[PDB]
Amino acid sequence: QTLNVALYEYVPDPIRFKKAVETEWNKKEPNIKLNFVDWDCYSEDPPKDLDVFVFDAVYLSHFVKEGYLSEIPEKDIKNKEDILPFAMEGCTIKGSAYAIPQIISTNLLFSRKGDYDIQKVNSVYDLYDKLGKFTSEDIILPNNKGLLIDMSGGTSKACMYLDSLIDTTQEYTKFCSLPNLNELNKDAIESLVLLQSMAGKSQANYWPENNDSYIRAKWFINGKGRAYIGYTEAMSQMKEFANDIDFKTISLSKNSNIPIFYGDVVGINSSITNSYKKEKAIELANIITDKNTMVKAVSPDENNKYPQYLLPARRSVYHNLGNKYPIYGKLYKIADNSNNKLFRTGPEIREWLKQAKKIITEYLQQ
Ligand SMILES: Cc1ncc(C[n+]2csc(CCO)c2C)c(N)n1
Ligand SMILES: [Mg+2]
Ligand SMILES: [Mg+2]
Repeated sequence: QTLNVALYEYVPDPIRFKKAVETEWNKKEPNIKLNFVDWDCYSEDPPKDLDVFVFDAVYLSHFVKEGYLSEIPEKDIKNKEDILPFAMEGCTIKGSAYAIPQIISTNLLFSRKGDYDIQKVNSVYDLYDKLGKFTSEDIILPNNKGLLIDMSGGTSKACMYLDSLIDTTQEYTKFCSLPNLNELNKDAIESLVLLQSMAGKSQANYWPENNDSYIRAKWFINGKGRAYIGYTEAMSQMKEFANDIDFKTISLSKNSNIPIFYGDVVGINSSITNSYKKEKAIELANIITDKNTMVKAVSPDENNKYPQYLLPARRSVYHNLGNKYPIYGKLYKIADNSNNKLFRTGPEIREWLKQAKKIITEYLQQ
């Protein structure tokens, strides 16, 4: 007896997640084996035999439209009120939940403690007035000069453009219809141009030969650059120096930030029609998203002395972690603001991204 399950693997330590899930699942279903698949939502739709899987909510509309996801009755969501509303709502279409949020994520502006100028920035335009252009092609920035930021990914940049549109238009949208790439919003794309100019084009588009996803976080701690924009989980590689840094969200426009968060959310395959198996999958989905699993997945363990610093979607996890790791107290203040929105895109995202990768990149190459 078996379930095929994919966890979200773009995290500092997916092994800690696997062990946490295995441990909590085994306590409840000692006679059902978990088959852990490496499945990549960014590359392809879920196979019919993938029973339970964690995916980026940008694909939610697509997955629901194609009918890949079973509805999850609200009574089948354990401790539902402990979940951050914007995240649960982001998983809810026309009154029905189609996923349970597990992780949320957003880019932060990181600055060094004592750098009051940077910490008072509200937007990338404020940041630019402070940093100016980095006009070198050096991948390695000078000490305390320039912006560290990873703009190497095609998909990431397209997503940044969407985020930029929302801050520029000052309207949150789920992009049921995705933007026209023949007529780019000049202001919104200007924000990406500015970011790249503060970083230098070479450093902005750099991917390291050793595939270290957090290399810029280490450079930053070592004194390279004036400021660093990256995800909260970058602090997982900052060691004790995480305590010597400040962080905040900033707007991609000259207007007030609409704080957009990626959601990594757990769905259950609609191909499951056997009600017993269906019950087991709903149980697994809750275990993947419950408090104890998240605490174990995120905290240090025998092989890892620092937290992952991923943002949970449950209040209770922050409370538990915040006693032991005070940075989580600060992260909670960012995570719990009622004006937070989950990053959603329409059903046709895959084709749009294909075209957008090329269009946004070539624009930024000028
Ligand atoms: C914890 C976490 N961090 C970042 C993202 C967003 N994200 C990660 S990889 C990628 C593009 C393809 O690699 C995007 C958009 C997320 N969903 N979850
Ligand atoms: Mg691929
Ligand atoms: Mg924003």
